[PDB]
Amino acid sequence: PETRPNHTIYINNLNEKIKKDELKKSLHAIFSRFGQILDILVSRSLKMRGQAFVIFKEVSSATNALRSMQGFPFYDKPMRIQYAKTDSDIIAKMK
RNA sequence: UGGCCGGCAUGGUCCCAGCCUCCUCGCUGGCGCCGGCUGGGCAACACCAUUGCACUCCGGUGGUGAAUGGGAC
Repeated sequence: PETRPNHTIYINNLNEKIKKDELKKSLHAIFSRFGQILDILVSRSLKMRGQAFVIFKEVSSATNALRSMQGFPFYDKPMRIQYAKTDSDIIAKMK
């Protein structure tokens, strides 16, 4: 069951051998052109590794970034993108 | 040596270079042989497992079971 459009895009299948700080940076490097990015959450834990939440200011940006970067080779692996199941707190604190 | 002990072997103190290492990366650390016990930590590094939807940091195991020569007194 697919997901509905969201301010945040959920990315996975990311190279797990990359340190958190570097990954967030590199991610911003290739995603900031789709629109303002409020934040990028990355965790290296057993349950959260290989994934990331890029939180865009405007849903259109998440949408664009989703369609444009699906399958993009990143750190030797094809990035897999989706909309986040629910809203990130940073977003709730507003809309 | 991370912390502790035994056996053996071994002239000494320096100086240059090279190499070594999870546990004060370096010139007022170390770089003979052998055996036993044992602490911490995944921070880095490695290996294993993981395709996982968060907004609470948080899987496991491994390494020292290491590294040579030369020069002056």
